This record gives sequence, C-alpha cells and structure tokens, in this order.
Amino acid sequence: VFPEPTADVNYIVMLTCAVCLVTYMVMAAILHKLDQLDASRGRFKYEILVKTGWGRGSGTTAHVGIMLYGVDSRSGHRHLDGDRAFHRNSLDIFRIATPHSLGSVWKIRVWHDNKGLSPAWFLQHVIVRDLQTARSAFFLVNDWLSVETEANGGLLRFRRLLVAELQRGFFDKHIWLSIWDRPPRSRFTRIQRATCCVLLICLFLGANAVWYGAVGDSAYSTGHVSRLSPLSVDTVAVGLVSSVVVYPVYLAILFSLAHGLSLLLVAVAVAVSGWVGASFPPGVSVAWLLSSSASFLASFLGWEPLKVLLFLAKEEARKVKRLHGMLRSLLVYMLFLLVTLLASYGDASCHGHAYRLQSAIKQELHSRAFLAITRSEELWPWMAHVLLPYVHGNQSSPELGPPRLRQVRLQEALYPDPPGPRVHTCSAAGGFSTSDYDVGWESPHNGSGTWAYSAPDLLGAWSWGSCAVYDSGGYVQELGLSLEESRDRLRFLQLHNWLDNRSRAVFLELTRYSPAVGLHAAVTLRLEFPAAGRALAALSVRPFALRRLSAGLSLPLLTSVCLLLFAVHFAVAEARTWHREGRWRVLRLGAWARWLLVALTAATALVRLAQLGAADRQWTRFVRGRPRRFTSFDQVAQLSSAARGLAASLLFLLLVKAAQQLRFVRQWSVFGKTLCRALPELLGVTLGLVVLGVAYAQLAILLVSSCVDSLWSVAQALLVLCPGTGLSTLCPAESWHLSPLLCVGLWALRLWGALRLGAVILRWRYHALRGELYRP
Amino acid sequence: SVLRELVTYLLFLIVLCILTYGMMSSNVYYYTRMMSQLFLDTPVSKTEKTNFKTLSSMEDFWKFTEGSLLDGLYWYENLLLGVPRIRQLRVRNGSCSIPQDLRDEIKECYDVYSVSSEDRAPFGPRNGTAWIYTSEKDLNGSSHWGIIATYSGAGYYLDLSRTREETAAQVASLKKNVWLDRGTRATFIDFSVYNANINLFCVVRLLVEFPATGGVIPSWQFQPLKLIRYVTTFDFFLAACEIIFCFFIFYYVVEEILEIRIHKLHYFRSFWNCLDVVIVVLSVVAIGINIYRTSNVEVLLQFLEDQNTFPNFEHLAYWQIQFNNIAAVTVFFVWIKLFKFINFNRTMSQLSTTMSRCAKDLFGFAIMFFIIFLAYAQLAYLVFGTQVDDFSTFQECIFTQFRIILGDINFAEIEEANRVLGPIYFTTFVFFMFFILLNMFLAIINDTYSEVKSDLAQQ
Amino acid sequence: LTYGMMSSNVYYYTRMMSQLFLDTPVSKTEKTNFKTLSSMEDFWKFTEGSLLDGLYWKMADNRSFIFYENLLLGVPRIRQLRVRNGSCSIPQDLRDEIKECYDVYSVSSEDRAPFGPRNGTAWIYTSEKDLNGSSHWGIIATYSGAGYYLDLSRTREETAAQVASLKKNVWLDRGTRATFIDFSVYNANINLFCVVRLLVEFPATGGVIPSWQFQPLKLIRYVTTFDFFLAACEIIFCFFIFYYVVEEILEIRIHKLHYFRSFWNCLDVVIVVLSVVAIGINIYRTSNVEVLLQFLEDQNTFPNFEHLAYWQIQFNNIAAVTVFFVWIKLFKFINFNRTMSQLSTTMSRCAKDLFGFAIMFFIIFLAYAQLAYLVFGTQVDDFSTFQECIFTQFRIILGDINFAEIEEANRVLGPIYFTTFVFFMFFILLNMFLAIINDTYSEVKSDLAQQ
Amino acid sequence: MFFIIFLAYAQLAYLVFGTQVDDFSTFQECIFTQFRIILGDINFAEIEEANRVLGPIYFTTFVFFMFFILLNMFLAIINDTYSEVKSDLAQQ
Ligand SMILES: CCCCCCCC/C=C/CCCCCCCC(=O)O[C@H](COC(=O)CCCCCCCCCCCCCCC)COP(=O)(O)OC[C@@H](O)CO
Ligand SMILES: *[C@@H]1O[C@H](CO)[C@@H](O)[C@H](O)[C@H]1NC(C)=O
Ligand SMILES: *[C@@H]1O[C@H](CO)[C@@H](O)[C@H](O)[C@H]1NC(C)=O
Ligand SMILES: *[C@@H]1O[C@H](CO)[C@@H](O)[C@H](O)[C@H]1NC(C)=O
Ligand SMILES: *[C@@H]1O[C@H](CO)[C@@H](O)[C@H](O)[C@H]1NC(C)=O
Ligand SMILES: *[C@H]1O[C@H](CO)[C@@H](O)[C@H](O)[C@H]1NC(C)=O
Ligand SMILES: [Ca+2]
Repeated sequence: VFPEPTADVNYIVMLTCAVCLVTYMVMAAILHKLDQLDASRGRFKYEILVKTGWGRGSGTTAHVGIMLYGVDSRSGHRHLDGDRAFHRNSLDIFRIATPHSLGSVWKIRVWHDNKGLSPAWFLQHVIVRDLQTARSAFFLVNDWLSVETEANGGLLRFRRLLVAELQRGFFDKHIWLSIWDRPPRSRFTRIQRATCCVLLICLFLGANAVWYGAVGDSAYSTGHVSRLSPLSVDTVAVGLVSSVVVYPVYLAILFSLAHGLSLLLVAVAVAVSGWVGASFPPGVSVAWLLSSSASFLASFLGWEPLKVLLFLAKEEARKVKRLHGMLRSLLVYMLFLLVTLLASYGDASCHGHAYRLQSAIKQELHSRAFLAITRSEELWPWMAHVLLPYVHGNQSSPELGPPRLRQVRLQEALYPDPPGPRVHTCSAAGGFSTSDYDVGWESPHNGSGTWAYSAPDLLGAWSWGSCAVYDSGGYVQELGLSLEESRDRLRFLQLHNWLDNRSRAVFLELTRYSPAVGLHAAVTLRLEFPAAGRALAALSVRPFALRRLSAGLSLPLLTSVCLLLFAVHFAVAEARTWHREGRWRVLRLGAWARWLLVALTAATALVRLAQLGAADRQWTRFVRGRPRRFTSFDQVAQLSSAARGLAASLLFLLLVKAAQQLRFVRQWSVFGKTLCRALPELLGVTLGLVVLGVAYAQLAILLVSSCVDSLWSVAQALLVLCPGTGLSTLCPAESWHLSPLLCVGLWALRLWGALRLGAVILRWRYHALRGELYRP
Repeated sequence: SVLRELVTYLLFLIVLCILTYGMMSSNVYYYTRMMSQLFLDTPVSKTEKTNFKTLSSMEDFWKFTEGSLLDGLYWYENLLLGVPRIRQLRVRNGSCSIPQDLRDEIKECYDVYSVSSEDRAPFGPRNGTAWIYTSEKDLNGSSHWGIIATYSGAGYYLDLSRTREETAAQVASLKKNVWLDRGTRATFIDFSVYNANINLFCVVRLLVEFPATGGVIPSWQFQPLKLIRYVTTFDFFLAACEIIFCFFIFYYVVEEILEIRIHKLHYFRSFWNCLDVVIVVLSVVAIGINIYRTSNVEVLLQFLEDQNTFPNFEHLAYWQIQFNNIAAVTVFFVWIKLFKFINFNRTMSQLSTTMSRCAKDLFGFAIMFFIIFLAYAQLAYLVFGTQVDDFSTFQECIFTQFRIILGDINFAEIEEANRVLGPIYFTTFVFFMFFILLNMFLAIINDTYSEVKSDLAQQ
Repeated sequence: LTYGMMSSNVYYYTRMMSQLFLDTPVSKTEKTNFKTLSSMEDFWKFTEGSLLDGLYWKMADNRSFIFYENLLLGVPRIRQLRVRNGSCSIPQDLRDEIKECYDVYSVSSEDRAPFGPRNGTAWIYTSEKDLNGSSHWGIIATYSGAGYYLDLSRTREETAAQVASLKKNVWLDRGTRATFIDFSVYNANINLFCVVRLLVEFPATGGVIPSWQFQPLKLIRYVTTFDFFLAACEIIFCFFIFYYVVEEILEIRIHKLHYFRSFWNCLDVVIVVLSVVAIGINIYRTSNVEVLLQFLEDQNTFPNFEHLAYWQIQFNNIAAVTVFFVWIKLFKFINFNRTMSQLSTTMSRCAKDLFGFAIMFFIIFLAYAQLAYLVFGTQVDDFSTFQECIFTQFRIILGDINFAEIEEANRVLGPIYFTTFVFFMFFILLNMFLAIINDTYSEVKSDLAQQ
Repeated sequence: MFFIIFLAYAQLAYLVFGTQVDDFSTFQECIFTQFRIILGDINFAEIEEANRVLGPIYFTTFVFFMFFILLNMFLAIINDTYSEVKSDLAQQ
C-alpha cells in the first residue's frame, strides 16, 4: 500500500526526530571530548605499605595490580614502573593510581604477571588497615602456582565459573548504561555506543511509524487503528514485535568504519517517519509515541539484560564527575524541551486556520460598521440588516445553538444627551438592580413573568467590562424560529421597550463553528453607552478547538500529566537542597528561580486541565438540549487562550537557557562572563535610566494633555512619542493607561542616545576579560 | 546627616506627585477638543465642503460668519458670557511706491501690515464705531503675534448682539455695505462660553490674516479656565496640598537663603544649588500666577447672569498657558533633583564622577555641533525656503532638522522642490549626523569612564 | 547587461495597467475595488464591471487597444477550482443539523465531475495536461493547472452575455476554492509584451483573498541595433564565464588541493554556479517560443504565456543575486595603502567572534519570535506567520511598528513583550557587537603600531 | 567600504523591485530609499508583495548589516582615535 496522497504535515514526528537528532549531536560532542580526555591518559586504593618480602627466587620484571570488583566501581589490575623496575630479587612496595572504589565487603581480587621466569617468591599481601575507607584485607593465600595464576579470594565450579564476570560486562554490553560506565582503554571509542543507540531509537521510531501508517490493513483492514487508550493489548504489543524485529539488525553492526555509512541509514529512517506519518489522525499520532516508548522500555528492561546473559588525578576525577552530571542534565532538559514542544506546537495548522477564521468572521459581520456607531437607535436596524441574515441565512449553515441577547443599565432610565457630543466615558449611569418583570415593563400581572432577571450561572463570571461587568445578568432573549419570528420579536422588543429603556451596554454573542477546519468560535460585541444615543464599540472573536476530558487520551492530557510529573520532580529536588541547608537560601538566583520555574510548569498544566474540564461540562450542558439555550462557550475560549500563552512563556524560558549553555565552548565563554561581571554597573545605569524616563514621560504627557494643537513652538518638535501614533490623536479621557507611558518613556530613552551608555561599560569589561583569561 | 534631607525631599516629591495627578485628570482637554470640532470642523454651509480650517478666500470667510459661526454659537449647548466682538486691522492706500516702469495700468498699492502704514481715516458710511478708527487705549488690548506679522490692539471694532436675529442682521449689514476692502489685513473674533452642563469657562479667539499677495490664513485658540470652589472634600484635599506646597517652598527658600548667606563668596561651582534656585523661582512664579488667577476669577461671574458688554479675558488665558508650561518644567526639574540621592554605592560614585568629569568636553563639542547645525539649517532655508513650508522661516528649518534627527522626514516635498541639491542635502545630513558627529559625544564619555576606573587602580 | 535589461521606463507601463485594473471601483456608486474584495457578490460585480470596462475599448469586429496603444492579444480566459461535497468528516453528534461539508483545497479532495447545466467546457473538468497549465503557489495553497475554464470573446457584447449566463446558472458555489483570470497585451510602440494574471482565493473558513501579477516580457528581441549589441555582450559574458571556470579548475586541479580556506574561492565558485544556472535558464527559455508561433498562426485563441513569465522572474532573481555577489567581490583588490589593510584585517579577525555572538543573538531573536507567534498570532495579522513575526521584529528594531495594535490584543504580556524586547535589544545585544568590534580594532591597531 | 556595500545593495534592490514599487524606479531613488530605511520611513507592505522570496531577505540582511556591523565600526574607529590622541597628547 502506497499512502500519502495529501499534502498536510504532522508536526509530532518532525519535532521528536529533531529533538533526538539534536540531543545526539550534543552528546556526541561532549562524549568525544571525554573520550579524548580519557585516551590522553590511557576507597579501594590505600596509602599503606606493600612490602611483600616473605619469599624470594622470583627475580624478574613484574608489575601487577588488583581488581576491586565491588559496588559501582569494578576496575581491572594495573601496572607501574619504578627506578629498579622490579629487578632480580626485588619486591615492589608502592601504591598505584587507581580511581576505583571498593566497599567493606568480600570484594577483592589480585592479578599476577609471570613473563618468562616462573614465580617462586611468596608475596602475601599489601598490609593495609585503614587509609581511606578500609576496603581491603591484609592477608591472602601467599602461594606459588603456574604462570599468570592469579590468586582468588573474597575480602572451578559452574555455579561460580563466570558469575563474577556478570559484574564486569553487566554495564558494558548493555548499550544504554555503557556510555559513561566503560573501562579505560576499550575498543569502543565511547561514541560508537551513542551511534548505535541513536540508530536503535530511530529504528524503533521508523518501525512504529511504518506499522501505523502502511502495514496496518493486511492483518485487519478497514481502519484497524481506531483505539488509542491503553487496553494492555494495544500500543504495547506493537512495540515488542517492532523492537525484536530490528534488534538483530542493530546487532549486525554491533558485530569497522561502517558508522560513517550508518549515519546514512538512520537518515532514511526518519525519512519514512517524515513521509508515512503525514496522514496520521490525532488518535494515531498519540499512540505511535506510546508504542515507541513501550518498545524502548522493553529493550531497556527485557532484551538488553537478556543479551548480557550470553595533583592532577583529583582534577580529572572532578572533571569526569562534572561531565557525567552534564550528561544527566542534558538528557533531563531534552526530555523537558520535547514535552514542552509537544504541548505548544501540536496543532499549528489549527493556529493558522483559527486566525483566518476570526478574520473572515470579522469581515462577514461588517466590523467597521459596528466600530463606528454613535446612534443607539440605528443598532436595531443594524441587527435587523446584517446580523439576522448572518444568523438565519444559508451563509452560516453551521451555527451550533440559537443566538442570545442581553445588557446592563441597572434600574434607571437614561436621558437625552446633547446632540453631537456625549458624556466623558460612561457618566450618568445606574447601578445594577435585579428583579423579575413582565411584558412591556417591570410590572407583574399575576406573578413571576417571563421577562426574568437571568441571574449569573455557575461558571463564566468574567466579562472584563470597561465600566461594569456581569456574568449573565440581563434580559435574555431567544431569537429562535429563524424563518420570520426573529423580526417579529425585534419589533415587539422595540415597541414594548422592555429592554430598550434603561440600557447602558449591548453584550451580544451567539456562536460559530467551522466543520472543515474543525474549530469553534465565540464572537461577542460590546456597545457600552454613557446615556441614550451615543455609545462606544468593541468586538471580540475567540476561536478554539473544542476538546473534552472524556474524549480519551488526547495529546494535551498526556503533555499535561508529563508536565505535572516534571514539576513535582523539580519541587522535590529543590526541597531536598532546601532542607539540607535549612534556612538562609537567599542572595542567589537558585531557589528564587527554581520556584518560579516550578510555578510555571504547574500552572501550564493546571490551566490546560481546567479548560478541558470546562469544555466537557459546557458541551454536556449544550447537548442536554441544544435548541433551547446559549451555553456561553466564551469561558472555554478564554481558558484555552490563557493556557496557550503560559505554554509559550515556558518554552521561551527553556530557549534562553540553551544560550546560557553555549559557554561550554572555550573561545565563546567570554560573553556570559562579561554580562555576569558587568551586571552591577548595568543595574545602576538602569536605575538612572528609569528615573530619567519617568521624568521625561510625565513631562511629555503633561505638555500634551493641556492644549488642542497649541502646545508650544520648541516643545512641539523635541517631544518624542510611542511609535505607531501621532501627536494630534492622543490623551484618551477614558483611562490614562500605564503602558503608553512606558512605551513613550522607553522610546524617548532610545531615541536620545541614553542606551549606548551600556556600550561604555560592556566594552571596558570585555577588555578587562581579555587580559585575565587570554594573557596567562 | 542627609537622612533629614532625603525624608523631607521624599515628602515634597510625593506632595508634588499627588498635585500633578490632581491636575492629570482635569478632563479639560476632551471638552476643548470636541468644542473645537464644533467650530473648526463643521462645513461652512450645507452645500460647501469647506470649514474654518480650510478657508481660502474672502467669500469663504463671509459665508463662515453667516452660517457655521452663527448656528454653532446660538443653540455642547453652552451659553454666552456677553457679546462677541469682531475687529479689523487695515492699511492705507498708496502705502508703497509703484515703479515708474509699469504704472499706467496699476493705480493703487497696499503694503504689508505695519504701524507705519496703518490706516486711520473713516471709510465707508460713517454711522458708528465700525467705520471709524479707535486707538488701542480705548480697546484695552495688546499685540497678538500672528503668523505673518504682529498686530496691534487697535482697529475698527464692532460688538455683536446676544440674539441671533440681530447679530445676523448686523453682519448682513456689514456684508452689504462693503467692509472688507483690499486694504483689510487682519480680522479678529473674540467671545467666551460657559457650558453649564460641566462647569468649565472657555475663551475663544479666531484670527484671519489677509496677506498682501491674496488669500486668507486662519488661526484659532480656545483656552479653558475654572472657577474652583470648595464644593466637595477632594477639592479641600487639594487645597491642603496647595498650602503644604506653599509651606514647603517657603522652607526651601529660607534655608537656601541661610546657605547662601553662609557661603556667598562661592555658590555657583556646585551644580545642585543652581538647580535648587531654578526650582524655587519656578515654583514661586507659578504660585504667583495661580494666586493672581484665583483672585481675578471672582469678576467673570458678573457677566454670567446678564451683561451686554464684551469681557476682555485674554490675559487669564495667556497666564494659564504660561502656568501649565511652568508646571511641566517644574516637575521635570523636581524629578531630576531626585538624582542627587542615588549615589550611595561605590559604583554609583564612579558613574557620578564619570558624568561630572566630562561636562566641559561635552559643552565644548556642543559648540561645533551647533555650528554645523546652523550651517545646514541656513542651507536648507536658502534652498527650500519658498516651497516646502517646513522651511518657510529659520526656526521652522531648525525644528525640521531636529525632527529629522529623531526620524520624522517627509522627503516628498523636499524631492519635488529641488530634484538636485535636495536629495544631496538629505543624504549628506543623514550620513554626517547618524554616523560621524553624534557618535563623538559618546566617544568623549567613553574615554572619561576608562580614565576614572584607571585612577582607582592607582589609588 | 543590467543597464540594457532595464530599458526605458517599463515601470510606467506596469503602473498604468495596475491602476486601471486594481484601483478602479467595481461600479459607480460603491467604492470597493479588486484590492478590497470581501464577498462573492463583489467578485461578480467586478467581473461584469471594471474588468469589462478596462478590457474593451472603442476606436466590423475591430480589435481593442487598451490605451489606444496596448493591443489585447486573443481572448482572456477564466478558470475555477473547486472541491467535492462531503469530502470532510463531521462528528456523529451534529450529523442532523449539518448535512453538507467541503474541505480545504487539495488534489485529493478536488472535484472532477460535471455539475449544473453540463453544456460546454465551463461545466466539465479538464485535466492539467489537456489544459497545458501548471501550479501557481498562491497565498493559502498551491493550486493545480486543471479546473473548469471558459474562453471569453473579442468584443464586450459577447463576453458580457457569457458572464451573465455564467452568473445566472450558479457557477460559483460554496465549494469553489480558487478563480483565475488571464490575458496579455502587446503595446507595439516599445517591443514588450505584458502578461496579466488575477487570482481570487475562497478559503474554507469564508472570505475572499485577491492577488495579482503584471509581468512584462520581450519575445521579439532582435529588432534594433542595440539588441544586437546586447547579444554580442551576452556572448562575451559567456566567454568570460568559460574562462573563469577554466581558471578555477586549473587552480583546484593540483595547486592548493584543499583550496576552500580562503572565502574568496567560495565566492568565486558561488558566482560561477549562479552564472551557469542563469545561462542555462536563458538558453532553455529563449529556445522554447512555439507558443508565440502557435498564437500567431491563429489570433482568435488564448495566448498561453505563463511559463515564459515564470522563467523570466526566475532569471531576474538569479541575475540580481549574481550582480550583487560580483559587486561584493570587489573587496579582494582594495588594499592600496596601510589604512584599508588594517580595516580588512580587523574585519577578518573579528568575524570569528561575531559569528559566535550572532548565534546567541539569533537564538534569543527566535525565542521572542515564537513567543509573539504563539501569543499574538491569531489576532494581529502582523504575527500570523512565523516569518511575518521575524519581519515584524526587524521592523520594531527600526521603529516602524504600531504598539497600540498589540497592546489591545493582550492587555498584559503585550507591553511586557514590547518593553523587554526594546530594552534587551538596544541596551545589551547591540552594545556587545560594539564591544567586540572595538576590542578587535584596538588590538589590531596597537599590534601594528608596536610591531 | 560602506559605500561599496551600499551601492551593491542598491543595485540589487533596483534589479528586484525596479518595476513595481515606485520607490526603486531609478537608481538614485533606490539610494534615497535605502537612506530613508535607516530612519524607518518605508512601507514594507509593497516590498513583501512585489517579491515574496528575495524581498524580505534583502530587507532583513540590509537592516542587520547596517545597524549591527557598520555603525558599530564607525563608533569603534572614532572611540579608538579619540582615546589614542588624548592619551598621547597628555603623555607628551
Ligand atoms: C555651562 C554648563 C554646560 C552644561 C552641560 C552641557 C551639556 C550639553 C548637552 C549635550 C547633549 C548630550 C547628549 C545628546 C545626544 C543626542 C544624540 C545621541 O544621543 O547620540 C547617541 C549617543 O549619545 C549619547 O549617548 C550621549 C548621552 C546619552 C544621554 C541622553 C540624554 C539626553 C538629554 C538628557 C537630559 C538630562 C537633564 C536635562 C535637564 C538638566 C548615539 O546615537 P544613537 O545610536 O544612540 O541613537 C540616535 C538615533 O536613534 C537618532 O538620533
Ligand atoms: C489710491 O491712491 C491713488 C493715488 O494716485 C489713486 O489714484 C487711487 O484712485 C486710490 N485708490 C482708490 C481705490 O481710490
Ligand atoms: C448708515 O446710515 C444709517 C444710520 O443713521 C443706518 O440706519 C444705515 O443702515 C446705514 N447704511 C446705509 C445708509 O447704507
Ligand atoms: C452533499 O452530500 C450530502 C450527503 O453526504 C447531501 O445530504 C447534500 O444534499 C449534498 N449537497 C449538495 C448535493 O449540494
Ligand atoms: C445549454 O445550451 C443550450 C444550447 O446551446 C442552451 O439553449 C441552454 O440555454 C444552455 N443552458 C442550459 C440548458 O441550462
Ligand atoms: C475698556 O474699559 C474702559 C474703562 O476705561 C471702558 O471705557 C471701555 O468701554 C472698555 N472697552 C471698550 C468697549 O472700549
Ligand atoms: Ca580564485
């Protein structure tokens, strides 16, 4: 079967392949550096005497060592050469440079070296009692045997023939835990392991993509891939068969310059992942990742452990420990970055379609007609002219619920404003009085009339009104029976004036849905009026994808739970350090930055879960009866948006962290050092700039808001303003927002020089840092 | 010992900030803007699309005074504070010398406006005060400093009526018996309004200038003023703030007098004392303007009820404009004054020493920069003087170049006026100011900074 | 070559046609034009309005001269591309209130069946091969060369009747995805054809997106002596390129086998590659002009001239880049005194550090760009695409931005974005470049002076 | 050097946008438009639509090279010359 006749792209496969390739590149660079450092040189060790002179007759050049087969460190024997170089009838008494660490258990083994003459001297042992950790014993067999006969001991039977060998190659042939736990001077280069590891993971990805994309109909046709939730038989039984199904091919290279060609094969691997995965439904691309993870876990737990069945020294030690910690941090950060990327850019096509949909909705309702309104009486013919054909006509065939209408004047009729102008922003208001009413006006006939108050609901209490905001309070309308009853209802409302009188807003919002793109939208219009007649205007269209918590195991849920796990891991890791130091964990970035990172990571998942739950609840409420209510989806359209922003912020942080990690290049480590060293002077200059900017901003706005094009002759030309606006159109009497003030101050600072002063500081520091790190 | 100075300055600064915020939201800009839109934006008549901002001939002005002026003045819904006044300044026939080469077809000439060439003879039907010259003293006015010239306060004046049916008749009579001859040079219209809906007095002045080359040039000024009274508790709060400000400025001035009495031999080498005396003199002149305005504000309400007399209230508008201009620079300097406290650390000391040790070099380079600036401005004035209107006068050239430095070029009129030597001017100015000269400033500062740090080592 | 290829002002030639067909309102009482189309009815108004007014001019079946100078060639052609009904998948929950659904455009979803009054070529699918078309790469998608097409007439009366018939029987449904209008003019005064293509896209979310293309061409080159001069200069250019490639092969053969660590050899090979690509494009383009001969055989058919315009645009881009790099190559010879030598040494010595810092600068730039794309990308339309976000940031650096349009898109996190971007771009990142350059220049100058 | 690079960019812009944008109709107009770009007085709504590829590339590369390289080099030359002359004058 030859798939992919379409042209859309799947971003999950591309993102994961890019992440794996980048992490391989970084690991390859660092591991090559470590390999060259180790090859340039190529506890258990005590500082006690090794004078073994209990025998003689073994005069020959001999240099042997010990094998401390202990816990977490099991190195082989070594050699050394002194002045006499172990001449005839000479016993060596010295300590060698062994970094292996043993324990206080039965973990000791010593090798021999019989080159030429047979051994006749009886070297008992190196008498050591307590030097560093007392990981040896001052006693042994002290006997003579054949050539190269190493004496055994504790501190040939089949049950113990090679069980000790399972402590040498256990972390050697296990390709995962072998890139930092290999013995010195091995024929593996410590980067061939990384090459075969990346080949293995890319081949798991390719096999899973091939099975889910092309070979999925011969066994079961007619779309067998229709279940995404883990039922213990799916998304797991595919990993092991794949796993195994390429295991042998991985072996084929494990057995040699085929690696230079191996990187070619890996390439074409992701090629099929970039081809067969394009036509993946969302439910299939979230199970493809799970199957790959299951296959990797099975290889890490089931198959690899079964395959194995068949001075300056301190400086080097701290360097290798630091490099191992850097590897661990690199892997953790790469996993976190992959999770964040999947959380952010899973549906970019929906992003573009959403922008286009909101633009089309705005252009299809004559938005610039609604924006330029000054008559409260033309709103009714506007609604009867363009809004009614939009709601009821064949244009908006998908509507998803009847429209609705409501406002707030409170209990007080408006007054005739002066012709032309009006109140400042919203003067001569009312308040907000809640009570039942009847047809025509608030005058009950026999009891509670149909014109109720429509009090606020359980969720959705946010309108962000310029003057006042409610949740759902207002004269709720129906506007059903699209045929003719809409005009009749509008005429009845205009005549009886049940809601026409005592009005101060509009707050109209119905619905939108795009069956092709697969996105819903909430469109709301506000026409807050200071009094009768003149009014303001505002439009807000929010598109979103309606995904619910009960839908299953969609990508947002998995990303959210992974983000929560990462957040709790970071929290406990920081708490361990905090409890270690008790108190006084201040005056450093440290905890003050880790806490903010944890807060961001927790919020970016909590908000996603909250929006999923809200969407599910609102969808159930709408589905209860669809052509009766309005269901006010707008709340969801807010939460999702907020969540998106949070995700972006998180990614932003991670990205800048990458720049901070570029200091590992020695010649490129001076920029970060320069910034860190010049930070105090920069902060002082920043304080001065802030003071100057505040002074200039409140001079400029004071001059501007005191005249109508009659300010001055000198100051009219030396006054800078925020970019994007002129000098005639300013000073909004509705609100003096702080953001225009900040923009004016910052841009005035930027245009009057005043920002090249940093060049005065940094330059100096840069010079000062090229005499203290390049000269000596 | 500076703790007391810092705390008293902090109280002074917060008092000034709260006063500024009180003046911040006076909501006078919006009313003046939408009242200017009532006069300068509405079409002159129902057929013509022109307005006062786009007058182009005598007929347009004559239609304005019978039309958009009358309907928008007798009807937001403000009420008059008396009778508006319309005045004319004119020159005399034969005020220049016609060359003898071509004088058989030209019989009369009218020079540009000047006190020497002003006319004083009674022209037209000598009925009232609109056809006879009255001196400045009887009019109680001053110069205006218009666009093409400065105009005296004398001329031929007429006060209109409070009823539209009579003012329209008066202006129709003025139009019939020709009043705007070829000798007319300027026309002023002055009045005032209240708009009882929101308590805000406004004085309105409109000027039409008739150049000797034909056409008209319009100009306008609307100035608001308030009759503040203790009507709430917030105004009392601002009144207490004003008294606190008076006490603070008295405190500052008396201790400045003490500090200058103890060190009168040398008082100008320090920079902060000059800033302090500038601040105190600005504050005292601003408070004097404010007290004069609040003392003379008790006379304007006499015309509110009924008075068929023109109120001359231009001095109040001028001094209010001056008061706003003074207040802006006062708060700026009292924002700069904040810079002498932040000098607590060693790095702040190094920065302050760097800025103080390079003042003379910056002042010296400013002279060269301004010499080149004036050379370029004179070149631009000579080249684009008669075409672009951003270079019509020397100060306009100076301000246009300043705006060019901040990136406010047009380059369309510049290119059209002179296809060569226009683009040359623009390119050379941009290259030599954005790449060479303005950098030199920073260079100076840069060197000083290094030198400062160097001596630290030697110390 | 460049000064000859830009002859007398064809800019006015393009501008007159652009103003005639784009700035003209679709009818007398409404003020909308082709650049501000907003609905299908506006498109129908344009087709029967300003299009026919501009196409047909008055002097038996006489031809039309657009400005009494530009002769309309053959007849114009109209074409449309549409999709199938039921090509999407709606959920079973709403399978009662929603019956019909059309997906976005794609070759997998496009319609190929007759529709409406199946009379002629306007209601029958025609393959790309049988239509001799090609892809376009529009704004929303890349449209094929197939679809439903109609050839108009040489006179206004017949074309108006044809368009009225196309409007009466519904030819534009909501399944329509794209529409093309194509024609050409000659203007024999200066020997230069003009190819006009107008595209209107109907996205699946509603709305209309217009775009246009006016391309001048020259297909009868050898008419004047200057043309022969240009041909001789082209031959000389080919000889120069041959000599340069021969010299490059000689210099790479044995001497300096590595040869890549100069940055001038790389520039030379880039220049040679671009030049040979341009020569090949020119040879393949001028030798394929059977379309002109076929049109001249019978001048009552649609002249097919889009491939020539496409290849002319490609050749123009290649030539512009080649000229730019050739001019850049001049730096190899400006070392005539001690002043330029130290400047060139400073640049060459500081390039390796400028690259290292530019990596960090661009990482931070892309972080800001992606944040802006994810936050403001659905409301502003200056951030609707990632590359648009990059260009918007580069404009913000220059101060050509409207801060109010992003302040209202997000009351918070908008001012934060703007303030942080401006501050960290003009106070930190801009000054580190100055620090590096000033340190390198001072070091080079002091080293030279001391030595 | 600065004007060599400037004229190379101007010729590229002339060849690319010379028939559609009216700010690049003539070579001198290209030079003036490039000088105005520094001040930030251009549309870019016509540059991008005249050529969707190679249009934005020109603008971005021009902005990056003028603002971040050449101006800093002018500043560096001036700074170094001033410091050197002042130090040597004081020493002598
Ligand atoms: C007898 C006693 C004598 C009194 C003392 C005499 C003092 C005389 C004044 C000299 C003016 C000094 C600053 C004027 C500089 C104006 C121009 C400028 O700043 O150039 C920049 C470097 O300048 C600089 O950083 C210079 C320093 C920057 C400081 C800017 C503050 C301007 C004025 C602040 C007023 C504070 C107090 C005001 C009242 C006390 C480099 O171009 P940049 O790429 O950056 O962008 C510019 C581009 O975007 C548009 O031009
Ligand atoms: C102005 O004075 C001259 C003096 O020669 C006279 O001829 C002319 O008529 C006068 N103008 C009018 C309008 O009378
Ligand atoms: C001037 O004369 C009388 C004044 O007595 C006045 O009524 C009349 O309207 C004026 N105009 C004339 C007479 O043309
Ligand atoms: C589109 O197909 C659906 C069935 O899938 C049908 O109900 C509808 O009427 C069709 N629309 C047409 C033919 O316009
Ligand atoms: C189809 O063609 C016939 C004959 O050419 C014509 O009469 C008719 O109007 C056309 N349209 C239809 C049948 O819808
Ligand atoms: C100006 O005031 C004086 C007071 O002496 C008065 O006589 C005069 O009428 C006033 N203005 C006028 C109308 O001349
Ligand atoms: Ca070469």
